[PDB]
Amino acid sequence: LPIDDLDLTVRSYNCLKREGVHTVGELVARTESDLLDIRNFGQKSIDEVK
DNA sequence: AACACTCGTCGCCCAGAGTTCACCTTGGAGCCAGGGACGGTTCATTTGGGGTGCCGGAAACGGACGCGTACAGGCCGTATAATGGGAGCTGTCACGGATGCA
Repeated sequence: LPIDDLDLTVRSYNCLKREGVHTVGELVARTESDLLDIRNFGQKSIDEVK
C-alpha cells in the first residue's frame, strides 16, 4: 500500500516523495529508528507513523 | 612544570518550500440538427464480338492388296575296290536266397 493511501498530512508525504519511499512495505520493513534518522523529521509524523 | 587565551554545540528566532486545503472560470466532449454528393445499385442500350456446323476440297495418311525375291530346310545323287569294335578294369562285406548244375 502506498503512504498516500494512509490519507496523512503535508510534511510526511513531502519528505517521503522527495527520497523515493513509495509504499508502506518498505516503511514496515524500516524500524522507527531507521525512519526518524531523517533531518527535520516532524514529531507529528513520528506519532502518526507509530 | 606554571600560566593566560579562541573554537563546536546547542538552542532559539525569523522567512519560505511546497503542500495541502480549498476558492473561481471556460474550453469544452459530446449530442443533436441539417445538408449534400456519392458511391453503390439497378436498369435501358450497343452493336463489337464470340461462334459454329458443315463442307468444297486439298492434301496427308493409314492401310490393303497384289505380286515379286530370299535364305532354310529338305530331298537326292555321287560306279576301282574299299565285306565281322576297341576297351574295360575289375582290392567290400554282410548275406538271403534263387539259381543253374548237382
